[PDB]
Amino acid sequence: APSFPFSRASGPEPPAEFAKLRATNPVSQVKLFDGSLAWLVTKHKDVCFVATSEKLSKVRTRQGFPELSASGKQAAKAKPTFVDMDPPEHMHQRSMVEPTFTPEAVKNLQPYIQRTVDDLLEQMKQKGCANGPVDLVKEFALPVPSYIIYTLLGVPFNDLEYLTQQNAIRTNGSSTAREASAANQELLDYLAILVEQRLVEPKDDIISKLCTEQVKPGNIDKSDAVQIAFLLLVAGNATMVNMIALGVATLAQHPDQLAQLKANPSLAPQFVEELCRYHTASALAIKRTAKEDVMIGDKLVRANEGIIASNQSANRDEEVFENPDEFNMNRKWPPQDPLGFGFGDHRCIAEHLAKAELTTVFSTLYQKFPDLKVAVPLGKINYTPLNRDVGIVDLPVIF
Ligand code: HEM
Repeated sequence: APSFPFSRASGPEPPAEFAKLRATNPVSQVKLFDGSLAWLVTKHKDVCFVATSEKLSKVRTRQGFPELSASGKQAAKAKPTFVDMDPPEHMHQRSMVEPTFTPEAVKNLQPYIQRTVDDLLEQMKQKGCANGPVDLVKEFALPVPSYIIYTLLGVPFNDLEYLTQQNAIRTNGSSTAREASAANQELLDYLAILVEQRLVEPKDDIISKLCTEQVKPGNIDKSDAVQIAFLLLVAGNATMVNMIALGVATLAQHPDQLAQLKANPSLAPQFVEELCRYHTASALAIKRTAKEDVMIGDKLVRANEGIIASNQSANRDEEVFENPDEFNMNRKWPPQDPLGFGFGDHRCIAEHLAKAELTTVFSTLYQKFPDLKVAVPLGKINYTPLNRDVGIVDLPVIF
């Protein structure tokens, strides 16, 4: 049994193991950091099965749950939020914050998403690059998702810049464990104050909705509200930042497609669809433990055994996506859903918001800066460590 997680084949590539497994051993056992074994599912059909099977559980207190790191095992001891719940607890809590994320709500949020992106681009423009390249991540990829989620949660405008930086410290590879935890606790402390404030004078934000609709009636307590808000903040922010950076690098990598997008920003939606399939920046989030024996392919997964379903591998499944390793914004899509945002009841609560943010970014970025260029050889791009989810740490650009 090979050690898992696997390392990316290269900066922008998925682990080399997946293609081989899909072809010769689609359901196999891997060895986790603690020596425990877990089942790795690599084919699209099987990943979808794992994502929806009622015989599987997301509860982390079940022995056999596939924790991939030492820190992961420790976090599993805290009270859980809906991300780690099974029905009926799952939807009971998730439905408390879903309203803001519905397709309809996101459609109505479009003008706000657009102005947020416009303002950040204008700021990046006036900041210019006369004295050299600027870091697209720091100046744009990071603040876009950050300002939007913080604003939705209820953070006032003047606190956005500082809070965006602190949340980034949580996941920056450079941060020491102390700095990372300090930033973590600080954000939690801050949200605690927001909850107290909104309980007294509710405003138009997620935190206020939680306070008025759930805390006051006694459905959840103040700390629960803080944790739910915290989950919404940290769940996908870093992923969003990476997706934006990865999108820019990919366009640089394939000049012809950037030409097409520039000539027709209306292609943004399809470019984003291909991007979320090709670059599956969240690939270790579909995990379960079998509540009872379950057969998957030619294997029997016994009760209490763990399962990791790779949506990254599923997104490269040649049986579903023709020429899977080819990035093609004009790809002819099959009826099967690409899995960048997961599948089933737990499917990313912010999928529509995330896609709206990316679509807005890629339908505007090159309109603002038609000559935007990565200021370093693409082969020199600073990607996230190979033993982590795909992403980009910094991206120098000129325009
Ligand atoms: C492009 C960026 C994003 C990607 C690629 C992404 C991907 C995912 C994936 C793979 C999952 C697992 C779904 C499953 O269990 O099947 C997920 C869950 C989740 N995501 Fe995202 N996400 C993104 C952005 C966001 C944002 C912006 C937020 C917060 C506003 C967010 C909040 C969540 C939450 C709370 C969950 C847990 C949902 C549940 O278990 O019910 N995501 N996301």
